Amino acid sequence: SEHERTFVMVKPDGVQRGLIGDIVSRFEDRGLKMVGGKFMQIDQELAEEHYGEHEDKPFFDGLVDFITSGPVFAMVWEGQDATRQVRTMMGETDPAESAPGTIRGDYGLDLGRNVIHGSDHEDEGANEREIELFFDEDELVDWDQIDSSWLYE
Amino acid sequence: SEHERTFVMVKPDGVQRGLIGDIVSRFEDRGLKMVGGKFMQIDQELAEEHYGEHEDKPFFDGLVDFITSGPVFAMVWEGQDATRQVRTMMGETDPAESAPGTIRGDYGLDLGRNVIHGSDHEDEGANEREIELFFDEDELVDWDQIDSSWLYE
Amino acid sequence: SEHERTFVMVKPDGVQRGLIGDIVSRFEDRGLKMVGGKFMQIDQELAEEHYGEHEDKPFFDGLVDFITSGPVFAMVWEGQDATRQVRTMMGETDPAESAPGTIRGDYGLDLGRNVIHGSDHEDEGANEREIELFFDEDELVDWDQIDSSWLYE
Amino acid sequence: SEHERTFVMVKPDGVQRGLIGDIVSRFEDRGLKMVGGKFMQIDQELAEEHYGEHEDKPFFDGLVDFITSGPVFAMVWEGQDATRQVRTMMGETDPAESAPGTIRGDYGLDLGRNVIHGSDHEDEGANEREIELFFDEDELVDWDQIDSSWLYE
Amino acid sequence: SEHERTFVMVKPDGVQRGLIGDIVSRFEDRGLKMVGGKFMQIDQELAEEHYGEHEDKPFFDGLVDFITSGPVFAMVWEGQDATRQVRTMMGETDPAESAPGTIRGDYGLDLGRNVIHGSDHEDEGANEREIELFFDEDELVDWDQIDSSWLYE
Amino acid sequence: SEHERTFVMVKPDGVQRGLIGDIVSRFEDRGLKMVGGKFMQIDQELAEEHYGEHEDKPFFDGLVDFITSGPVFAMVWEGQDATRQVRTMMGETDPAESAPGTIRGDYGLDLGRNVIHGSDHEDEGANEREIELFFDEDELVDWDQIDSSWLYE
Repeated sequence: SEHERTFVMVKPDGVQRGLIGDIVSRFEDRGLKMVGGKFMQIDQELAEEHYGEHEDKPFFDGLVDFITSGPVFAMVWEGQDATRQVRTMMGETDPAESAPGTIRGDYGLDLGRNVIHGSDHEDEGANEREIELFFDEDELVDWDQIDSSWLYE
Repeated sequence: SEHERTFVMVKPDGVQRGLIGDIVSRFEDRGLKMVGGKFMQIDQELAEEHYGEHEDKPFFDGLVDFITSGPVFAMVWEGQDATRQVRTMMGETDPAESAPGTIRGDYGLDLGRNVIHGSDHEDEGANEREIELFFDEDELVDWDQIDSSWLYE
Repeated sequence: SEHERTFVMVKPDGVQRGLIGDIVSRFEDRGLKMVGGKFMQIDQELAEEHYGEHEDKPFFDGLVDFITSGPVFAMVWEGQDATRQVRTMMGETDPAESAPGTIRGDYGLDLGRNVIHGSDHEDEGANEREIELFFDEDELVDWDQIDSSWLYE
Repeated sequence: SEHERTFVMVKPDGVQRGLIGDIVSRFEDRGLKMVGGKFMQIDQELAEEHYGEHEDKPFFDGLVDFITSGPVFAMVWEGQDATRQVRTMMGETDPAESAPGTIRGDYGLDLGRNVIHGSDHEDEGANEREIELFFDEDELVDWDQIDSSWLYE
Repeated sequence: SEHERTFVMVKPDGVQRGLIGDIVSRFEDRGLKMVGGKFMQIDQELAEEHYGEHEDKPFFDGLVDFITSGPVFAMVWEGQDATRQVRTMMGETDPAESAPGTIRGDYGLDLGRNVIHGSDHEDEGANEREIELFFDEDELVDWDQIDSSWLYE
Repeated sequence: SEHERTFVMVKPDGVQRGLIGDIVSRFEDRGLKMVGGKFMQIDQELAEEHYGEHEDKPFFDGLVDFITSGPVFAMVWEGQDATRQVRTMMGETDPAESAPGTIRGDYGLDLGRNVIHGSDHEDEGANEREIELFFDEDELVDWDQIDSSWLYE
C-alpha cells in the first residue's frame, strides 16, 4: 500500500449545498493526497456506463437523472489504504445510518441524496475502473506531498 | 417522513460554556431545518412539568434546580427522520460513553451536565409533547429551505 | 457599558443559506452574551414599523417584501461597546465593500442581500428602540455568563 | 454582473501545504459559484504564456520554475463583482502586507510564496484571458446554484 | 474522579504536519483542563525510558529514532475520567482502524505514524508514571477553570 | 529574517476562556513555527520584570495582579518578519479597536483583558529580551518544519 488510489466524487447534492471545500479539507487533513480533481457535468453516456450494474433495475433512470441534474466534483486521492479509508470516512451508504463524524453523518439525510461517492474497496479493482472511467492518464498528477515523509514509516 | 419535527435544547451548561453556534451549525450542516428557536429561562412550573416522569425520584429536585440555574436555547428542527437523527448526533445520554463526533462526545464530560437535550424517538409522540410544551403554534414557522430540494428525492 | 445591549438579526437570506450557527459563534467567540433569541417571521406591520424612516421612499416596498419573504433569527447581545462592536464585526452596509473577516465580507455579495442586521451605534437609542420593537422585556434574560469574570476588568 | 467570472488558482505552495479545501470553502461560504475546477500541472509553455508580460525581466525564470514546481488547483468562480471580490479576499500581493482574514494574511509569509493567484480587476479583460488560457469553454459548467435566489436582488 | 490527570503528547508527525492547535482545541472544547504543556525535544535517555517495556523487541530502535526525529508537544490534561476519555478521543492505536471524529481517524494513515500519544487507562497508574517522567511537579499548574462549575455536578 | 523569532503568550483571560488551540492554529495555519511552548504561572517577580518599564506608574500593580491571576501559555514562533506579522495578526492593543479577523477583534472586548501578548516590532530587541525573559535557551528547539521548503523563496 501507500501509492493506492481511489475515485471520489462530490455528487450534485453536495455541490449544490456548498460542501466541496468542507469535504476536500477532510481528505487533506487526513494526509490523503489529491492527484486528480475535476469540476464537470456528467453526460448520459458516462452516467449509464457508471451505473451499468443497475441497467435492468427499475430505479436506474432516476439514478441517471440525479447524477445528471447538476455538476459534480470528481477526485482521485492517494495514500495508504485510501480506498477503504475514504469509505470509512464517508459513512454508510445511507446517511441516516451513519455516525456523526462521517461525511454523510454530518451533512446528509436521505438514502438517495447522500452528498458523495467513493470507490468500493470490497469490489476488487473498482477504484481503478472508476478512475480510468473519469480521468484520462494525462489528467492525473505524479507528485510528492510534503506530508508523505511524516505520514509513512 | 420529511416534515418530521423534534424538540432540541442547549441546556444551561452548553449555554454558559458558549456552544449555541457550534451546535446549531451541526444541525444546519446536516440539512435539518430550524422551525423554532427561543432563548429563554425555564421556570419551576415548566421544569417540573418537563421532568414529570421523575416526580417521585430522589434526584428530581436537583434536576429541576440545574435546568433552572440559567437560560436555555430551545429549538424545533425539521427533516426526514429528524428525531432519531438528532439523538444519534448528540451521542449517548452519558458524554463519557459517547464517541468523538457526537455533540456530547466532543463537548461534555459528566452524566448530569451533558450540554444538550433531544426528544426521545423511542418514546412515541415524545417529540410532539415536548414541542407543544415549549412552543405555542404561533412561535413555529412554516417555510421551505433552499436545501430541501437537494436533500430529499 | 458592560451591560450595553444591541439588536441583531440574521436576515432571511442568511437564514436560507444556513448561516445562523456561524453567526452566533462569531458573537459567543467574541464574549458577547446572548440575552434574546427568537426564530420568527416578521409580519408586514412589524416590517413597516422597523423601516418606518424609509416609508416615503421608492425602495420601501422592496425592503418590506424581502425582510418578510422568509424567517429571520432575531437576537439581543450584551457586552461592553456591544453596538459598535457588532457593527465592526458585520462589515460595511454593502458586502461588496466589506473586508474579509467581517460577516458580510465572508458570506455576502449584494448590497440588498447583506445577510445580517445590527443596530447602528451612530444613531443614539436605535439599539434601544429596535430591541423593544422585536422583544417584549420578559422575552429577555438576566443572567451572568462565566466569561465576564475574565472578559472585563 | 451576476454572471461575471474570475480565474483563481491555488499555487503549488498552497497545494503542498494542504490548503485547497480551506480556500474553496472561503469562496462557497461567500456564495461565489464554482464553474471551473481542474487539478493540474502547468507545463513550461503554459507557464511562460501566463507570465508573458514579464518575459524580458530578470525574475521571469524564477517565476516559471516555481509555478511549475508542483501541482496547482486552477478554478473559475462566478458571482456579482467576482474579480474584485476575489482580490479583496486574497489580500495584498505580499502576504507580509496582508490583513488577518484575507487568504494570504492567514496562510502565507513570503512575497514569492503567496499561496494563491486571482485575476486582477484593475487590468480589464484579464479574467477573460486567464480563464481562456487555463480552460477550454467546454471544461466550464453552466448551472444554477440554489444560493443565488437569495444571494441576489 | 474529576481532578484525574493524563499525559498526552502530539508526536513528531503531528508537530511537523501542523496539528498542535487542532488537537488542543479538541481537548479544550471537551472541558478538559490543561495543567501541563511543554514544547520539547525528547533525548535518548528519555525515549528509551519511555519505551522500556519494548527494550528487547526488534522494533525498539526504530521507535526511539522516530520519537527522536523532531520535537513533541507534551501535555497534561485534567478532568473527570480524563484518561479513558482522551483515549476514546484519539481513536484506536492504528489510525486505519479508527472512526472519523477521532484524532487519528481524521488526521492519520499509518500505524507507526499516528500523530499522538495518550496514557493507557487500562495500565493502572500509567498516567502518573508518564506525567512524572515528563514533568517535574513545578511544571504543573493548580488552577480552576471557569468551565469547571458547569462541567461537573 | 526566515529564522526571526517572537515571544507570544495567551494571557490568563484567553487561557480561562479556552482559546489556546484556536490561537496556536492561527499561527500554524500561517506557517509560523513553534520553537518554544510552556504552560506556566508567572510568579510576581517575573511579572514585575516583564512590566518593568511601567513600574513607577499607577496601573502597575493592576497589571501584575492580572497577569499572575491565572496560568498563561507562553510561546516562541519562528518565521520571516515574525514579530510584525504576529502583531498584525493580534490586532490593536484595545480589542475594541481591532478588526474582525485579528485575534483580539474576534475574541476580546476590554482593553485590559485583551487575551494575548506579542513582542512589539517597533521596539527593537524587545522580542529578544522577552524571549530570554521567559525561556532559557535550552527550552527552545532547533528543527526544520516541512512547510518552509514551500513557505520561503
